[PDB]
Amino acid sequence: PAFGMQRMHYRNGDPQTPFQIAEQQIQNFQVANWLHFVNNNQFRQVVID
Amino acid sequence: MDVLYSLSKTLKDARDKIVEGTLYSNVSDLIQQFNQMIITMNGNEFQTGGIGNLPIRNWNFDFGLLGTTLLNLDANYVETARNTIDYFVDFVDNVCMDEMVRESQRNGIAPQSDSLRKLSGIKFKRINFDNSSEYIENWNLQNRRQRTGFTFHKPNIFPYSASFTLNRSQPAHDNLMGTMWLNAGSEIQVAGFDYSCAINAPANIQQFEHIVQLRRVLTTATITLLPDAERFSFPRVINSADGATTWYFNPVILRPNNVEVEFLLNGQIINTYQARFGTIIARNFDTIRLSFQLMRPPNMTPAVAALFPNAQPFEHHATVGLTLRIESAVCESVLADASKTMLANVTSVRQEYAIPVGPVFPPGMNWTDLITNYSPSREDNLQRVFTVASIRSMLV
Amino acid sequence: MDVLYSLSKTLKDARDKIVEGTLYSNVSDLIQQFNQMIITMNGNEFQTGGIGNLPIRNWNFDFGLLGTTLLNLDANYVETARNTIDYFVDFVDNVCMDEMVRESQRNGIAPQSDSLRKLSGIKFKRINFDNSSEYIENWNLQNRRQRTGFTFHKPNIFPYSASFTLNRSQPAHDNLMGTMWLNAGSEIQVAGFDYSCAINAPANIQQFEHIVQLRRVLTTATITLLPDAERFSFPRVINSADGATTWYFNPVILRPNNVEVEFLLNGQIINTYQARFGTIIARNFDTIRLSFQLMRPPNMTPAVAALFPNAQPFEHHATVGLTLRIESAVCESVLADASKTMLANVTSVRQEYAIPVGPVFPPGMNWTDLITNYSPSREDNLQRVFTVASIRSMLV
Amino acid sequence: MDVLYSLSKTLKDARDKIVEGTLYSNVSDLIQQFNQMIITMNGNEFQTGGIGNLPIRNWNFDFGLLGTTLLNLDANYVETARNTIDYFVDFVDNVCMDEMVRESQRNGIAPQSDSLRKLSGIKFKRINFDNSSEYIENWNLQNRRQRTGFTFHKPNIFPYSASFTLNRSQPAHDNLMGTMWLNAGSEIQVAGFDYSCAINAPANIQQFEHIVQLRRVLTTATITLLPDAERFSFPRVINSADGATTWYFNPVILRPNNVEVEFLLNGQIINTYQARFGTIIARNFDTIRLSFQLMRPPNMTPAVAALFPNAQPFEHHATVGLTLRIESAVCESVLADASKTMLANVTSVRQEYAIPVGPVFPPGMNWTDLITNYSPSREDNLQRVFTVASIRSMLV
Ligand SMILES: [Cl-]
Ligand SMILES: [Zn+2]
Ligand SMILES: [Zn+2]
Ligand SMILES: [Zn+2]
Ligand SMILES: [Zn+2]
Repeated sequence: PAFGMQRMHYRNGDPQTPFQIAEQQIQNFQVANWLHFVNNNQFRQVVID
Repeated sequence: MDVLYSLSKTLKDARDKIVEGTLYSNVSDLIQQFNQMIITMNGNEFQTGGIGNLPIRNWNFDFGLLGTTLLNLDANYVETARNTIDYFVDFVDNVCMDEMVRESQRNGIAPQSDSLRKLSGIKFKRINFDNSSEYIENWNLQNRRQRTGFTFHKPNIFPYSASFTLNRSQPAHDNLMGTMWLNAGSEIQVAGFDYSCAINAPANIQQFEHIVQLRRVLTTATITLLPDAERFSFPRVINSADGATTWYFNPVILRPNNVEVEFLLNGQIINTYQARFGTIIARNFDTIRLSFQLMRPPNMTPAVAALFPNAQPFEHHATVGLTLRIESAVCESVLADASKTMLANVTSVRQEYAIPVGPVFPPGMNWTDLITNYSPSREDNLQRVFTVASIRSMLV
Repeated sequence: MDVLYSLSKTLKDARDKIVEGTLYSNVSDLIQQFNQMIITMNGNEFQTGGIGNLPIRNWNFDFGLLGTTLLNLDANYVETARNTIDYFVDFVDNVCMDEMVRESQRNGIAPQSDSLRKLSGIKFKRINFDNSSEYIENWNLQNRRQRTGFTFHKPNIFPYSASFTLNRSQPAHDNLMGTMWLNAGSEIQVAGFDYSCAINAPANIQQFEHIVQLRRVLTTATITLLPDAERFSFPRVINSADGATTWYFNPVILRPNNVEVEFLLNGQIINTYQARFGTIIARNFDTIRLSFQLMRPPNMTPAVAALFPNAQPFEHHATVGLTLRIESAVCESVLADASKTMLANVTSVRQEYAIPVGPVFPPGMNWTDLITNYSPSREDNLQRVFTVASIRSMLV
Repeated sequence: MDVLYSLSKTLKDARDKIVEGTLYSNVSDLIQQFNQMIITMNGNEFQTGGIGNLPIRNWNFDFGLLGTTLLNLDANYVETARNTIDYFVDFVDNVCMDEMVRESQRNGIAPQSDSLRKLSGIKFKRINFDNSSEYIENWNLQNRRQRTGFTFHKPNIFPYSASFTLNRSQPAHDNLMGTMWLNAGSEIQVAGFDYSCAINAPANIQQFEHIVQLRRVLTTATITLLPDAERFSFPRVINSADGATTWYFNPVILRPNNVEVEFLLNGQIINTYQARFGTIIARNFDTIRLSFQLMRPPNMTPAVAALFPNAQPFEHHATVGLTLRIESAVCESVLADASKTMLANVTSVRQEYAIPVGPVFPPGMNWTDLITNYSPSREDNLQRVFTVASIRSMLV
């Protein structure tokens, strides 16, 4: 709604999350970049001690 | 080989694709492949050996994964990736060099360097991905005993040989009948000379035949056949077969008569071209038979009739020629050609580090000696080193 | 054609990428494309062959999809994919061989084999994906009425022709002025000879011209022009124009004078090179005009002055020459060249299965006859079979 | 350059992959890259210049994004994409043409046309993605001062030169000792001629030397070395060095003796070949030193003894020749070659639009003049225009 985009018609069971589709669809750089960060924010598995 | 090739391919993809500003979706799959390579290589120690003058080098892999956080790659990302890629390219180039300078008589297709032997372990199979190069494709097909194919522009299939045969000769070398030929690379130039111009030939016809056996079967071959042999059409002073004296050749070029080019496989006739010149196709052959004739002109103008007397002395020696250039062909075995740089790369690496002569290749990587004695062991070792040279040339 | 190429490209990608150990993310899109191919081909019967000695072969497609989930490809996955790929590759090879052996005067661009005509149906359009090769890309660009371009290293643009013209001659053939030329492939050697050495020519200059009309326009052409013609610079007993007698040629080579190479399009001068030798660029032309003059040396040394008397007999004949080699060019139409094997592949397939001579091509696909009469119907059929041969080469 | 190349690569991918019926998953990444390009280019005005006869053109970008919802591409999608692609490809071709016809003395590597300078701005850096072509790969490596590699089949490294040197000469030009040479594109044909056949030479041997200084270093070079020079083996009438008179050459060919080929880098010997003919490898060199000897044959048959008297007059002049042909090589600098079309394309564009001579290149883009004085500024400008021409040939 902020960018005037048609409401996302999201299917239950989609391989992609809504944020991944939106990242592919959002032309604003700051929003798309935050979306990409969320889509790829993961724990790093590290052996410590 | 497939693993080493996959490493080099991943590094080349990373060099070409991890660039400032690029969408992460352009590189996502590449980043996953690269991180898989990092995971597989981490914790493994490699040594690239000290044969010849190649320095002994040790390789340790303790790299962090490439990030996945940016929507567009920035300069910091490119620099971190560049550092990791530079180390990996150094390693792959050193492994390729260490493999190229080694050879084996027993199993020359198998890896010879210790690092390529370690990379053949199952643990590294995760690295393996798209094998789209012609040489790696042929390597995999050969491993499965499938019909391999190497396409060559001007294949260097003929060992260098500039020789002559005298079917008629005498110690003064003034009534000579025979042939002289240059076989070099992809070219054959043959010339039949009769000093008496077939004055006493059974029908005023002097037959010449040249048989060239190819060390490997060639297929789908484009061949230019031209009447004259410009190399054997000027005055020459030629050593005698024993080198004791020198004889004189004063060619005059006549049109070859009844030109018959046969391309033979297993002694059976596959392709026949009679009186055809220009581009011809030999689909599958391993021997070339060129049969031509010096036919005495039934009619001569006074100058022509003066060139060729009825008896000795003979000053103008009637020569017919043939030129045969293999422009393109396909061979199941690796060969040097006019376009690819595999042989030059292997030779350059062997000379740069003064690799001692081994039990497989001639003692300069000299191609005439190699192709003359193209044994199965030599073919195996050459396919290995040429595949490794192509893998190296992907990065270096 | 696009569908057959898509089948072949899918199979080639599957061969190169569906390999043991590789990440599934390396092949996901490829797996989807392969599955789409399977879905589209399922339930369809195809027949190939039945012409010449090409055997009749029936093809039925009932294959399952690849739905297995994995992080990395294992041996089971590869073996299943390999079975499907082998069947599909055999089918595509047979369809390509079936199309390569066929021709039609009308609509020679259109598919000729029944399998390819069936594959042109709308239901198979789903198979279509990346069309990146030069030949298929040109095919699509042409279908769009867009300007296409085939790049050729040494285009086989000149039909073989070793001829001569005598401008001054007599039955004795001892005072001859004229030209002799070899036009073969991408090479043109020409030589103007005057037996009198232009003793009585106006201004002591003899002008020679040679016009070679290319059957197709060439663009972006790199040409090497060399002053001399080594093919017409040695003594030669040449046949009479009617073949009744033979004449004698005893060249002594003078440097050509006022050399002018004109590259023409529709009779207009596009490129002109005057006294320029080495590498030149002809940007767009359908004709080559070589004009060169034999200029009698105004000042001679006694050895030179003795070779050119005032009157007959003339023993040393003054010959000027030129060599013109097209190293690389671009043609809108398909041509044989030195590096590619499409012509050789088509000829090999036609010869191996004993394809009877048809109404479009010359017997044996002889390139000289084909390019001498390179008609629009012949051009359409040739582009069809060359695109099919390039598609076949990807797999065979 | 990276941005222009990325635009061209995106357009080529779109032309090859956005096809009717194809799975959207085949193009998803490409569609993302294409849409990012559209977003970056939308709203920007470009002008392609009016230098020469090249027309001023204005480019305005306001294009819709390509859709994403389809599962298989249909006709509507393909037509929308094709319209956008055609406009973009026209723009890229015009930008490449504008850059190709421009040169600068100081920053010849830097962009010269207005459109390419505008594309160098940061706002367009997001367009940049996979840089996999050899020319753009070398461009990126050159920007980073990294070792560059251009592979050339038959590099055009030697400027055209048909010259002779005489070491023994008289005004009558009858007892001459000297050398003749043609340095063509990749060819060195040299021949030493002694008219007395080394009758009075110490030890009956005449030494000949020929040094060719390459203007750029070559590496991994494949060289065919043949023991005769067919260009200097037929009678000639040759101008004197001043052109005041002509002299006569009547060669008879003897086997070259003590044939030594030295490949040198900065004066140090890198490779040495004695009595080797056929394929040889010169791994790194900028200088070729061909030394050979005419040895008077100690034993002569009566004809050979007749050819060579003990004193003047000398009618049969003993010539010994070598031929050197670089089939493949690697250079750190862009060069013309027999296989690529970059020089031909740049020259064609400059000629078609009547680009006046600039302060960098020789008039007409003549390769001999350019390579004779291949200065660093000329190298920078030439690499720029060659990279632009390669980018252009992806689409045009
Ligand atoms: Cl060539
Ligand atoms: Zn003898
Ligand atoms: Zn006549
Ligand atoms: Zn070539
Ligand atoms: Zn002189």
